[PDB]
Amino acid sequence: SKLPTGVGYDWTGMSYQERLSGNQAPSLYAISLIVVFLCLAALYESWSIP
Amino acid sequence: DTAAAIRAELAKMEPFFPSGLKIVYPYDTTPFVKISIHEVVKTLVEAIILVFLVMYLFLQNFRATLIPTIAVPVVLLGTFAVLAAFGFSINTLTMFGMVLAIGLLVDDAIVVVENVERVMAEEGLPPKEATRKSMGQIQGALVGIAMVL
Amino acid sequence: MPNFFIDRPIFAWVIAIIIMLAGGLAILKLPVAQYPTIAPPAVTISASYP
Amino acid sequence: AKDLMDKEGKGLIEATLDAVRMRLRPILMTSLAFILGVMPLVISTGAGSGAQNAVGTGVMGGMVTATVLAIFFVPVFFVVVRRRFSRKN
Amino acid sequence: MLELLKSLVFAVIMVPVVMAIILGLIYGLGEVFNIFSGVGKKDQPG
Amino acid sequence: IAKGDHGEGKKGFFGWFNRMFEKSTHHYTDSVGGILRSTGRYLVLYLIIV
Ligand SMILES: CCCCCCCCCCCCO[C@@H]1O[C@H](CO)[C@@H](O[C@H]2O[C@H](CO)[C@@H](O)[C@H](O)[C@H]2O)[C@H](O)[C@H]1O
Ligand code: NI
Repeated sequence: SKLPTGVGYDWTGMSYQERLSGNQAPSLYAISLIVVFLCLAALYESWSIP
Repeated sequence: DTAAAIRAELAKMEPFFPSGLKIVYPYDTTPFVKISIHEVVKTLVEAIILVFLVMYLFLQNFRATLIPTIAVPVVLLGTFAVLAAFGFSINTLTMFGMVLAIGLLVDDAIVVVENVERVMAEEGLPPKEATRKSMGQIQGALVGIAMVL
Repeated sequence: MPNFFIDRPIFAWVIAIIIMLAGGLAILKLPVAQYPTIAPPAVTISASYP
Repeated sequence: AKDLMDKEGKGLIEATLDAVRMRLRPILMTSLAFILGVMPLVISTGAGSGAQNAVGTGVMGGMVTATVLAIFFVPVFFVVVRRRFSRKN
Repeated sequence: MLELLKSLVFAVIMVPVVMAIILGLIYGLGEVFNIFSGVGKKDQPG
Repeated sequence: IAKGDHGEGKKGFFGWFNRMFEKSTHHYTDSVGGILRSTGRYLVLYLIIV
């Protein structure tokens, strides 16, 4: 940002990719954790037993 | 999505514009569609309200009215799932179609919730015994109404 | 068919919720656009002799 | 009415009357729920209201006449399809 | 959110109004269907 | 709930409603009695609206 005007930037390749997402693990392990909290009870038929 | 890409493609440009030069959007289809879906979503919510009012006004109990209310969202979003799996989009037409869908579907729920109510109101048997009995006299109707429809 | 669920109250909740996540995901993943394409696709050749 | 016919011991007329009397309310619950479900679309204006009006005023008129009027006529159809052409044996 | 208050007021007011009308319609129709109660069918199918 | 009660003995507006509804019901039923004695004209009035 501290360079002459008219100069800008962009990321490519690996850099470009890491932009889309690098870490979704905490989201999809979270949904893993809820679909697990409930799918077990789909047999234990129990509150909190899972 | 294309327009969404176009504001992106273009959002990177302004910092290197010369002095005095500014963008402007004289013809734009999108906010029509943002609004078209805003309006239907709001009709849907207020419909869910109105259903819950006719439910209270008829079963006269806070508890009873939770049942058919909960069952509607499950149906309607459930539809996104299945029409996603047939390659259909959440468009003007489709999204608009499901309001009618909400309308039809609500009673699929209530006919049975009610029928159980009315059955327990004379032989006076618990919710289990009554709802089971209720399934016995109707459940067969529900598949066929659905088939013929 | 229904009775099975009458005895098994939660498992229904599991069916419903799985459908709740399926649909709630199905918005976030599906394309949003006014019009499902409705015209004969057409290609257009274009020339210019000055 | 049919269930009262076979699964219980009944002829048509009295069966119909009991079905229709037991069944009357639900019809209104549904139709009131429904007609009111669609309320916004018919009342709606602006914001590209062309569609939801055309859909709602279509389903509404057809919802009243299919309720206020059909609860009277259904019984006659179900009787006439039997009373005038049934298995006497 | 504010449109929701509008929704609630229309809702509460309207639920009875429409309700009455549809009952009014069967109540009325019932009376006119009472007046005009017909003789029966014809013997041709038999 | 009780066996046989249709909520008439209930506090407030709600009872009024249940009574006038149950009334609307008797009316309607006693009216379908009349209609059902008169199968024919109805079949052909049905024709006029068809
Ligand atoms: C899995 C994909 C396929 C889905 C479609 C499968 C069809 C069967 C659905 C399972 C539900 C049971 O389906 C069952 O069918 C028979 C067929 O008359 C009905 O048996 C019948 O009972 C009495 C008279 O016999 C009447 O109410 C009615 O004539 C009919 O329902 C049951 O009431 C219905 O519950
Ligand atoms: Ni009487």
